[PDB]
Amino acid sequence: LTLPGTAETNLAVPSNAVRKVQPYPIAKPPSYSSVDSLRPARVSRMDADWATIYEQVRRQVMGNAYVMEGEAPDIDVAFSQLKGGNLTVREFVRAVGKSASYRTRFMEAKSSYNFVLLNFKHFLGRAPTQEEVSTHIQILATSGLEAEIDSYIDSDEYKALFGDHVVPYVVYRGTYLSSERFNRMVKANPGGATSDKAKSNLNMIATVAADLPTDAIDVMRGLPSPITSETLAFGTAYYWAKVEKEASEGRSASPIGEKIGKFDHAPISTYTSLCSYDKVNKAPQISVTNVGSDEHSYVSVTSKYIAPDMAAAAQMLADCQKYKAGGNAPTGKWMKYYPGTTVNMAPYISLNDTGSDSSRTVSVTLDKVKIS
Amino acid sequence: MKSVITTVVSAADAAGRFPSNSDLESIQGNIQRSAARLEAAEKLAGNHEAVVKEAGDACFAKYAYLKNPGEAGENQEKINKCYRDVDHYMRLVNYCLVVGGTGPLDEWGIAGAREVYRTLNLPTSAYVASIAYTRDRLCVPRDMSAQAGVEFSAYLDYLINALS
Amino acid sequence: MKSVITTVVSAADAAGRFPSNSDLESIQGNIQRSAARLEAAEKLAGNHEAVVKEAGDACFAKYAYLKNPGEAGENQEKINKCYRDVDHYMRLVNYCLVVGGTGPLDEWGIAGAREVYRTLNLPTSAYVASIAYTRDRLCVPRDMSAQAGVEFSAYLDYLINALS
Amino acid sequence: MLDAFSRVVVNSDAKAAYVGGSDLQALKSFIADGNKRLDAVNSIVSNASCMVSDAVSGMICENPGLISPGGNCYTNRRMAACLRDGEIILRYVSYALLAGDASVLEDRCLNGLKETYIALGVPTNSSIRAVSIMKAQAVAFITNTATERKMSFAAGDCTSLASEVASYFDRVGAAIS
Amino acid sequence: MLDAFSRVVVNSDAKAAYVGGSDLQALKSFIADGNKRLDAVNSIVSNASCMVSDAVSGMICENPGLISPGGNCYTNRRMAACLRDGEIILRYVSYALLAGDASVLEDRCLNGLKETYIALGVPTNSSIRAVSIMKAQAVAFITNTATERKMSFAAGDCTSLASEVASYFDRVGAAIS
Amino acid sequence: MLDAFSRVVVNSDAKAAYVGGSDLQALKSFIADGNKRLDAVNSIVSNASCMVSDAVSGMICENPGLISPGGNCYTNRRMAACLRDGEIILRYVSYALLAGDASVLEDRCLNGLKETYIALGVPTNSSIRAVSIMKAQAVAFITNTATERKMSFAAGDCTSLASEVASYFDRVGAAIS
Amino acid sequence: MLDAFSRVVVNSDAKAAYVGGSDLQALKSFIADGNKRLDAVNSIVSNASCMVSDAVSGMICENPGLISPGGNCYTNRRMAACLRDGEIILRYVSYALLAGDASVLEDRCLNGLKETYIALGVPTNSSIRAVSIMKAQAVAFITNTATERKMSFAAGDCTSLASEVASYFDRVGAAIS
Ligand SMILES: C=CC1=C(C)[C@@H](Cc2[nH]c(/C=C3N=C(/C=C4\NC(=O)[C@H](C)[C@H]4CC)C(C)=C\3CCC(=O)O)c(CCC(=O)O)c2C)NC1=O
Ligand SMILES: C=CC1=C(C)[C@@H](Cc2[nH]c(/C=C3N=C(/C=C4\NC(=O)[C@H](C)[C@H]4CC)C(C)=C\3CCC(=O)O)c(CCC(=O)O)c2C)NC1=O
Ligand SMILES: C=CC1=C(C)[C@@H](Cc2[nH]c(/C=C3N=C(/C=C4\NC(=O)[C@H](C)[C@H]4CC)C(C)=C\3CCC(=O)O)c(CCC(=O)O)c2C)NC1=O
Ligand SMILES: C=CC1=C(C)[C@@H](Cc2[nH]c(/C=C3N=C(/C=C4\NC(=O)[C@H](C)[C@H]4CC)C(C)=C\3CCC(=O)O)c(CCC(=O)O)c2C)NC1=O
Ligand SMILES: C=CC1=C(C)[C@@H](Cc2[nH]c(/C=C3N=C(/C=C4\NC(=O)[C@H](C)[C@H]4CC)C(C)=C\3CCC(=O)O)c(CCC(=O)O)c2C)NC1=O
Ligand SMILES: C=CC1=C(C)[C@@H](Cc2[nH]c(/C=C3N=C(/C=C4\NC(=O)[C@H](C)[C@H]4CC)C(C)=C\3CCC(=O)O)c(CCC(=O)O)c2C)NC1=O
Ligand SMILES: C=CC1=C(C)[C@@H](Cc2[nH]c(/C=C3N=C(/C=C4\NC(=O)[C@H](C)[C@H]4CC)C(C)=C\3CCC(=O)O)c(CCC(=O)O)c2C)NC1=O
Ligand SMILES: C=CC1=C(C)[C@@H](Cc2[nH]c(/C=C3N=C(/C=C4\NC(=O)[C@H](C)[C@H]4CC)C(C)=C\3CCC(=O)O)c(CCC(=O)O)c2C)NC1=O
Ligand SMILES: C=CC1=C(C)[C@@H](Cc2[nH]c(/C=C3N=C(/C=C4\NC(=O)[C@H](C)[C@H]4CC)C(C)=C\3CCC(=O)O)c(CCC(=O)O)c2C)NC1=O
Ligand SMILES: C=CC1=C(C)[C@@H](Cc2[nH]c(/C=C3N=C(/C=C4\NC(=O)[C@H](C)[C@H]4CC)C(C)=C\3CCC(=O)O)c(CCC(=O)O)c2C)NC1=O
Ligand SMILES: C=CC1=C(C)[C@@H](Cc2[nH]c(/C=C3N=C(/C=C4\NC(=O)[C@H](C)[C@H]4CC)C(C)=C\3CCC(=O)O)c(CCC(=O)O)c2C)NC1=O
Ligand SMILES: C=CC1=C(C)[C@@H](Cc2[nH]c(/C=C3N=C(/C=C4\NC(=O)[C@H](C)[C@H]4CC)C(C)=C\3CCC(=O)O)c(CCC(=O)O)c2C)NC1=O
Ligand SMILES: C=CC1=C(C)[C@@H](Cc2[nH]c(/C=C3N=C(/C=C4\NC(=O)[C@H](C)[C@H]4CC)C(C)=C\3CCC(=O)O)c(CCC(=O)O)c2C)NC1=O
Ligand SMILES: C=CC1=C(C)[C@@H](Cc2[nH]c(/C=C3N=C(/C=C4\NC(=O)[C@H](C)[C@H]4CC)C(C)=C\3CCC(=O)O)c(CCC(=O)O)c2C)NC1=O
Repeated sequence: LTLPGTAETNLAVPSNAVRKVQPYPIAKPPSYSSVDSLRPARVSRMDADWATIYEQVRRQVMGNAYVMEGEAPDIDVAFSQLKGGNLTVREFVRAVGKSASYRTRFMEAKSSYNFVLLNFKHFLGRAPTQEEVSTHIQILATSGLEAEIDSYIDSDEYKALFGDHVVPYVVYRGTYLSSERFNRMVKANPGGATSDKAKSNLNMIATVAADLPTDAIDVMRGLPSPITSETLAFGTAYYWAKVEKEASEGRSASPIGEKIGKFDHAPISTYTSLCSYDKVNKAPQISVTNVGSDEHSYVSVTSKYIAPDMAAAAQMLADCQKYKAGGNAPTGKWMKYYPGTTVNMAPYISLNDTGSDSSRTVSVTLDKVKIS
Repeated sequence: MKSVITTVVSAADAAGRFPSNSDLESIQGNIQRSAARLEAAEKLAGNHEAVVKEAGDACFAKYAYLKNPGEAGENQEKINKCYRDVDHYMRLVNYCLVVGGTGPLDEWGIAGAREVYRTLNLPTSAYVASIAYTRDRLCVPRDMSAQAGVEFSAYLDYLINALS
Repeated sequence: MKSVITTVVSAADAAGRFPSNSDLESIQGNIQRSAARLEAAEKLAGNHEAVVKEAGDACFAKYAYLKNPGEAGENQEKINKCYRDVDHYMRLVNYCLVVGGTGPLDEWGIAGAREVYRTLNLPTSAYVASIAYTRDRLCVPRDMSAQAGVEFSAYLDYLINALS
Repeated sequence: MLDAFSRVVVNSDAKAAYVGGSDLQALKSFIADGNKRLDAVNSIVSNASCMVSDAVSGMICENPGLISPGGNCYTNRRMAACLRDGEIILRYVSYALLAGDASVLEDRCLNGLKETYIALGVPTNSSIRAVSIMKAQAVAFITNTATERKMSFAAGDCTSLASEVASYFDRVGAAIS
Repeated sequence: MLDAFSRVVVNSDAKAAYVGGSDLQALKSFIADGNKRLDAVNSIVSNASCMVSDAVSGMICENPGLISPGGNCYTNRRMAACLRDGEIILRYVSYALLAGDASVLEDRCLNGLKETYIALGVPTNSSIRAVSIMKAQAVAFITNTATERKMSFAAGDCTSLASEVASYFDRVGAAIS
Repeated sequence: MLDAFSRVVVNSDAKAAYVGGSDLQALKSFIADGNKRLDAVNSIVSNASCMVSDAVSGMICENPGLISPGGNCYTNRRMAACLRDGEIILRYVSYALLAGDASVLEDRCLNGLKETYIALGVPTNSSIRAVSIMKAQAVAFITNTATERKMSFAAGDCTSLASEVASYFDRVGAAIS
Repeated sequence: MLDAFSRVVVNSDAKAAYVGGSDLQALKSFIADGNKRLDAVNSIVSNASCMVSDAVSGMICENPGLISPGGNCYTNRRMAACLRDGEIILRYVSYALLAGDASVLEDRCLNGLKETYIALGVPTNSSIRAVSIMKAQAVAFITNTATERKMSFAAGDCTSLASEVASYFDRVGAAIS
């Protein structure tokens, strides 16, 4: 809408008011990168026509959206200026991302954490680290949608990889800033016939990019690698590991079990009296409200709640370092294998009949809200 | 789907903020508007079989060509498919009077109409003739209230404008 | 700025479509609410010099330490700066009672408050002592109508929640 | 996503049924507490900053094991995360109080919250205690039984919305348990 | 309606069990002292995450050899399992306070738990002290004589419910020993 | 990626063998039906829009569970997708018929089609029926046995290409089963 | 049952046992005036946490040398251990009140107390002064003559159990004389 020549909008850096448009598209990154020779060639503004620039912007920025002809007129607004040269293809995907057709299939329907991971998949063509999420999740908290898409397009990572004339694509650069950052990029970017719309939870890179260890599974990276770079290893060897993953990646089998949350349970023969291993760690999940006369204080049975292995790292590791000075004055040798133990009567309250008392011995130590 | 609530809740979430006093102000209009459109819904639901019967054949009265062989209406059962094809449209404008926005009409009846009616050779001019026959047949003293006839007609021509 | 009109006319533009029946219905709420808040603006504009004199000093009655030397209140004139520095907020509550949303409150009073009040050493707790002193003194028989005092309190606590 | 108006159409879309006068009065009953719902959300976001800061510090003051070093809420960054982490829960429950049903926060906020807090290492038993303070104060405001802050209202019953927001806050707690 | 509660707690084919508005006073007329008994469980399950984190740390600060090398609460695979196991006893005893019967507590929770703990090597000297803290923690919340938290209630006597959970915690102390 | 001339070079790259006169005449026979393959691809893309529209409506007319609500081809957007979903299957088998081997569709169309249709909820037995109509029609065109449309050709044998495209249409069926 | 209560005490390990209501009426018939005696234990141990926290605080206000540096209640390791010996007198006189004998008081507690207090440097003239306050505290609780906490009771006379506990408290003091 603005001008027939516009390199940069919104005046974020000071040196874009004097910056020209790029007269030619930018070069490839200068490292070796053995994978990209098997890859198809990148599509730019000045080598290809508008039939395939629109398809690859749908194949990368829109994921695989299946935009119809009456669907997305906001993209048809933004595409009609790109064919007139009124904005570059760098600014065009800023107009695609800020549009509501990008919002109404990636922002409202996916989760809050998954919206950041799809933005690195579409705009930068990779998958972020945890520190890249934690700087991008505050823009969704304090500044909203429009400033968060400005963090990709006005970044220096975009302008060095694509510049003003190159459609976004999966850039294999060989020497990466982290060894995770290759194979988390590859896992985030599968090949054809995959979209983002069915996986309303993505749930697998949402927990590999969540904690900084637990790099993702090898068959989830041998799957979208290119060809004469996967073969003689995907006939039937890892192929059943690929199919068993695809029924788990599809329908979003939540990886509490095998990926993170890793608890050595006891064998089933060890208890056998608290039996029926379907119902082994189930508790009543009770909730009361007690407000007026509409309550629904509904008790549920809860699921097999696991020891969380970090609240047991707050407890028992950080605090409870109170086992200090434990010589406890070993005087009076006849004490019959017990410490100071009160008989501890504890009368269960005499509601006049059918209520009775039992007793139990226990070692007693005075608490810390006690004497002086 | 695209209601007046989902308009203001997603816009308050895309800004990343609480529901402000503009957004509480937008829902206050719905008390003044649901008293008129919800009785237009039950006037549609209580008369839905008549408005498909004596108005679905008005497309065939205008377009008497398409019952010829080799064309879009071949036998008796595709005409029975055609009265099924327009019953979903009268279901959807009943489905948008109850919402308050145009939400259930777009992705369920509109989005993708340029694809399926081009491949299966279904003429959209015969669709909109049957819908606009229902549009000009509204009146105040017989059908509904004088206010509900505005908004019931205001959903039907949006189906005309999106199909044409 | 961020009104109830400019929320629903930008969300219609970012979708790239016409104003539908969900967008036309949101302006019908303004018929039912502008009788309540525009009376509150005339009660604020007719009493703006009173509500900064006997309510701007109540922060100094709570914080008498600010008038110590070496602090944000040094001489007579910074206190005369301060009553201007609170009157711009009460102009902005008046500037959003007539809009209907929180439009002119955000980019004119809120957006950038964490920068200038931290660098120049101004305590924001002594801002909200003066603002919430005006908040709890609303009542139905003397001040305004019963509905205007709900909305006038509903813009004050948004300024409390933004600064705190 | 799905409000209270569009909840009864997707139940009726699976039946291919027109919405008629057997359940429109159930939806017309929802509009009858329109202003009762409308003041209730306004009383939530009135004191929303004082809501979450009393909730997280109350969770600290009963369980001071996170302030100890090695704890999850130890450093100054993670407390700024945790004050933000309970603020999103208040922001999305207030959407469900405005939409009338737990459908906006279910697929955006709760969808994948369980393994996010497990993988980062959030103590999930303390997150139950975090939002249970936010449950008991949300019913304290919309029944106006809050002692230190009393807001003026038109008199009447509002306990039907009090069971609404208390059915949302344990849906968050069940999604993180 | 308690058979709906008892079938979902023995893990039959329902997912959860909700009680309505008219059924809630029907439940309150069924059991005796229905207003106080729902207030007693609401005191317990609001502080369940604080109680088992204090009782496990109360068990460690009596016998500090559990977090010594060779102990049972060393290797925090085990320490998160012991923090799980305190919650499962508290969640089953809060149902038995709600139902008024210990019959769910004996057949779902306690048969074979003496056989399970000798097969796992769980020491019965410290496991009784884990329960005996949680008897004293639950009985202080019911009569509102907790030191830190004083929760608001309709005033009266609740010591008939306070001696009820001391009978229910003694059945945990009987079936573990 | 891999065409028919480049298929034998990776069979010879694994042996480090110069490709010579023991299998060049097997590849010279491929050029002998060079025009027979070339007319065969043109007949598929001649009536390509009438190919898929008859095929997906034939899958509808034998199974009206999809037009029923709750079915996966009920609404208008999903019929627009299912017209286009089977069109991409025609678009890639026409690539592999031109390239002479199933390598161009096995990584651009089949690599990832199974988990997309599982997570969407696409009935896999219906898409088996949908592409097997396209198997029976693609061999009806290149054997010139289409009843409603006969095209002129040089007369001769073409059933070696009939099993070629029929081998491709069971490759798309195996990857979705 | 009392032999089963003997199995609670003498086993040199933590153990617990209760008595059901069918078994309870056999215990009230076996002992004499047992509704007083079950009220006698329940008067003491419900106020036992204040009884030892006032008696050993009353020992300090009569002898301030124990909070001198080097004195035996100076550090909090020793101060918590003085209350730990304070409560363990009070439980073992309560079960001796409950069983009605003194043989469990001599054999489990007092056999070896003189041999372990001289070996630990415990002031025996000061701990006799501590237990004589607990003799004077318990006779106020058994006759409902406490000035702060007065408890509800089925009325009558229980001065025979007032003389029974004073025959138990001096048996402690004669054991450490
Ligand atoms: C956001 C605001 C906005 C607009 C107002 C329009 C404005 C607009 N129109 C065109 C582009 C055009 N606009 C016209 C229109 C006309 N020429 C005529 O002879 C008629 C008088 C008139 C129609 C009534 C034509 C014919 C082109 C294409 C020019 C060409 O390539 O032949 C372009 C360049 C993009 C493209 O070529 O597709 C833009 C930005 N588009 C927008 O995005
Ligand atoms: C889109 C929706 C949305 C949410 C539902 C929340 C959920 C959420 N929380 C955190 C992240 C976190 N959340 C907490 C919060 C807590 N830990 C505790 O011990 C307390 C119980 C609790 C505060 C009440 C902490 C401490 C971190 C940071 C962990 C760390 O790096 O140390 C993250 C990762 C991003 C980040 O680290 O900043 C996400 C997505 N945030 C969102 O953006
Ligand atoms: C929907 C869920 C639901 C609940 C949570 C309870 C909540 C509840 N409790 C009571 C009412 C009461 N609750 C108590 C209980 C106590 N008072 C004390 O001082 C003790 C600390 C504590 C014992 C546990 C008492 C004593 C009454 C008064 C009635 C009575 O004496 O039995 C009442 C009736 C009067 C009132 O509103 O206060 C209600 C609704 N009932 C419900 O329907
Ligand atoms: C079976 C019954 C039974 C008992 C009777 C006690 C007896 C007892 N007391 C102490 C141990 C102690 N007992 C006291 C008590 C006192 N010193 C004073 O100045 C006061 C007069 C008096 C408290 C009122 C102190 C201060 C210690 C610790 C001594 C030390 O740490 O050096 C110990 C050594 C073990 C340890 O505490 O680690 C034992 C066995 N414990 C039992 O298990
Ligand atoms: C050296 C190790 C050591 C500890 C870790 C603590 C552990 C501990 N806590 C309590 C005792 C208790 N613990 C709680 C529980 C709570 N109180 C609250 O205010 C919170 C809401 C909630 C979680 C903290 C309650 C209510 C009591 C009883 C009254 C009280 O002491 O507050 C008791 C007394 C139990 C009894 O007498 O049988 C003990 C031993 N004390 C110790 O000596
Ligand atoms: C909810 C939509 C809805 C409708 C529009 C009508 C549609 C409708 N109109 C008529 C029947 C009629 N409709 C009209 C039209 C009108 N009559 C007047 O008094 C007005 C001036 C004018 C309103 C436009 C007339 C004059 C007839 C009788 C003559 C005829 O059949 O055309 C009939 C046949 C007989 C009948 O059922 O009444 C039907 C199905 N019904 C519906 O359920
Ligand atoms: C635009 C908003 C606006 C206001 C709220 C008032 C604020 C206000 N109130 C008072 C003055 C007062 N305000 C009240 C308070 C009340 N009086 C009642 O009848 C109610 C019960 C209760 C409403 C909360 C009382 C009792 C006085 C007189 C005593 C005093 O000066 O405090 C004064 C000083 C003298 C005066 O001018 O009256 C001012 C500036 N003025 C304004 O311009
Ligand atoms: C733009 C800002 C704005 C709002 C936020 C709403 C608030 C609002 N509420 C009510 C009116 C009311 N509001 C309530 C609600 C409550 N009363 C209580 O005691 C409870 C605390 C609370 C329920 C949670 C009740 C009970 C009425 C009166 C009955 C009713 O009209 O619903 C009315 C008057 C309706 C009438 O009487 O005709 C208005 C205008 N309206 C606005 O213009
Ligand atoms: C150990 C430290 C400690 C704290 C920090 C507080 C934290 C705290 N507050 C409340 C409980 C509450 N907290 C509030 C919140 C507020 N009240 C207001 O007037 C303001 C608007 C807002 C705080 C700024 C309300 C309204 C209640 C209900 C009781 C009440 O009305 O006071 C509860 C009980 C929650 C529940 O019942 O489930 C807790 C733990 N309490 C503590 O024991
Ligand atoms: C039906 C009710 C029900 C329970 C009561 C628990 C009982 C229980 N605990 C454990 C399993 C365990 N339980 C403990 C617990 C403890 N060890 C100690 O030192 C403390 C005394 C105590 C915690 C307070 C430990 C440490 C393990 C793990 C054993 C090991 O890994 O060596 C297991 C084995 C299965 C598994 O953990 O995967 C079971 C069934 N679970 C249930 O489903
Ligand atoms: C750009 C457009 C273009 C094409 C599409 C091809 C088509 C083409 N086909 C043939 C020639 C032929 N084509 C066929 C093929 C068939 N006959 C049948 O009956 C079957 C239906 C069908 C196979 C599927 C046969 C059998 C011959 C004769 C033998 C042969 O030359 O291969 C020839 C002449 C070769 C010759 O005879 O010397 C040409 C030019 N060439 C083109 O230039
Ligand atoms: C200048 C010369 C000189 C002295 C006179 C003593 C004075 C003296 N005695 C004790 C300290 C003490 N004195 C006693 C002695 C007694 N307590 C009793 O109950 C008995 C009845 C009585 C002795 C017959 C005891 C038990 C201690 C504490 C033991 C200790 O401090 O290690 C202390 C405290 C030391 C400390 O704080 O650790 C001092 C200064 N020391 C000196 O350097
Ligand atoms: C120097 C400091 C100093 C003290 C710490 C107290 C210590 C103290 N308390 C009591 C005496 C008592 N102490 C209690 C104990 C209690 N009362 C209750 O109601 C609570 C439940 C519980 C803890 C507060 C009781 C019940 C009595 C008897 C009161 C009486 O004599 O009438 C006695 C008299 C008994 C005796 O001399 O043997 C003394 C000295 N007095 C002091 O001069
Ligand atoms: C299940 C556990 C259990 C208990 C906690 C007690 C509780 C208890 N005590 C008594 C009953 C009594 N309790 C006492 C004792 C006393 N009365 C006083 O006023 C003195 C202060 C105190 C002396 C120590 C007396 C004198 C009676 C009545 C006579 C008797 O039954 O012994 C009764 C019978 C009351 C009745 O039926 O009317 C009951 C249930 N008994 C139990 O079975």
